[PDB]
Formats: sequence, structure tokens, C-alpha cells
Amino acid sequence: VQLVESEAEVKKPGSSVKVSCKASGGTFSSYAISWVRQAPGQGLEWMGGTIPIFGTADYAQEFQGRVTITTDESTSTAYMELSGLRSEDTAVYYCVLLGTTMVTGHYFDYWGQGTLVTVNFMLTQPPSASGTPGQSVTISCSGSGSNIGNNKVNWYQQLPGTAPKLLIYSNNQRPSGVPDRFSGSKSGTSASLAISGLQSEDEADYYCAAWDDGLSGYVFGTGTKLTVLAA
Ligand SMILES: NCCOCCOCCNC(=O)CCC(=O)NCCC[n+]1ccc(Cc2sc3ccccc3[n+]2CCCS(=O)(=O)O)c2ccccc21
Repeated sequence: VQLVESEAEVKKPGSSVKVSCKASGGTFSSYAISWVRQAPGQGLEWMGGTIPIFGTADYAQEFQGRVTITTDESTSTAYMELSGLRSEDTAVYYCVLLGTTMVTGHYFDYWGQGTLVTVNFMLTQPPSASGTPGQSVTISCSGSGSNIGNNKVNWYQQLPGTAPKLLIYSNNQRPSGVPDRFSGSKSGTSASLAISGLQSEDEADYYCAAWDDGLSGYVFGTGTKLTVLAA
């Protein structure tokens, strides 16, 4: 399963940009495509997405007016257009496949590597965390009843200069490939990611996330920079 987004684009203020992404080697029609952006040095912001079967698009309220998401089933290609470009809109624009696995049918999540385009509610996380290799650290995520209280929590790892990767879904489930030293949990309006037997490769940004019934949008945490201190 393979994502290819459009090449990096410099753009004039006031204009509009269409980012594309093409997906290969799966059932395109069975995926939800979502779009998430990240300004340099900053966090994640859901713009919107399509849902399968119905083919209907939906949008984060800060972007209503300005965004048109569209999907071409023929070419297995999603498109995101945002207009009225300001400097604030400078960001890496990620397309994200959401789906269920073929055999067991559990959730999964695949992020494109992002299109840099050159020209805000969030869950609470501590800004930083650290440990020496072998140690255990726990990263916390705090929200409210309308999000973490009522909805499934995901955790995303983000290595420097790379796209987020799903670590935990459905509060405590690990995708295939994720080591059992990562553990998820939630209780009330609060969630936790536990990392045991810490390794240098874990130096990364960790984001919790969940849907919010009040806002009617997908909400990321402020993120936690985990520094693995030698040694
Ligand atoms: N007077 C009116 C007052 O009352 C309102 C009544 O009127 C009706 C109110 N209307 C509704 O019920 C709308 C509900 C609905 O299904 N929307 C369509 C879809 C909207 N959506 C879109 C997207 C997501 C999840 C997303 S977006 C995304 C982007 C990147 C990475 C992950 C990611 N993820 C994670 C998904 C995994 S999990 O599910 O969280 O584990 C949703 C998650 C849950 C529910 C809806 C979701």
C-alpha cells in the first residue's frame, strides 16, 4: 500500500493550491482519505476527509469556505484544494489513508510523506519527556468528556523530518510491527502512552488524538518531545 503526493510547491499569496495524492496496491474505494497539515516546528491540524461508500467530504470549521477535498476513484487519487493562501498556510500537507485490514478487519492508518507548500484546539500533553536507554517513560494526554471521554484514542510517533506513524489505536491496540514495549491506556478524560526499555530510536514527537463530538472534528494533542539521553 503506497502513497505519492504532489511535489513541493512555492505559491503566491492570495492564490490557491491543489495537492494530490495517489494510492496503489489496495482497495482504494474501501479507504477514508483524510488531510492533515503541519506548519514547520509545530503540531498537527486536521483539515478534513472523505468517507468510503458515501463518498461525502467533511471539513474542520477553521477551513470551511477555503477547502475542497475530492476523490477520483478512476485514478485512485485524492485531491485537496485550499484557496486564499496566507503565510499562515505554509505547512507540510499530509494525505492519510484510514482503513480496516483485509483478514482480521482491525483499524489502520498510513500517512503520506507530505507536500511542503510555501507562501486550533488541541488535547493537552506535557511539552517534554526524557530518559536514558532502558528506562521507562509515560506520556500523558488530557482532554474532556466530548473527546477522550467518549472516543477512541490514537497515538502517533513522529521522527524528525518524517511523517507521523500510528503506534496505538483504539486506546490500547498495537498495529502489526509496533513493539510490545509501547502500551496505551485511558481512564476518564485522560490517556497515557507507556514506553518501556527505552531506545535511542524512540527519540521522537508523540501525539495523542481523538475525535471530538462537540467540535465535530479530529483533535491532536500538543505533542511531547521525547529526548533519549545517552546513556
Ligand atoms: N442540532 C444539531 C446538534 O446535533 C448534531 C446532530 O447532527 C448529526 C451529527 N453528525 C454526526 O453524527 C457525525 C458523525 C460522523 O460519523 N461523521 C462522519 C465522519 C467524521 N469523522 C471523520 C474522521 C474521524 C477520525 C479520524 S480523521 C483522521 C485523520 C488523520 C489520522 C487519523 C484520523 N482519524 C482517526 C480515526 C480512527 S477512530 O475512529 O478515531 O478510532 C472520525 C472519528 C469518529 C467519528 C467521526 C469521524
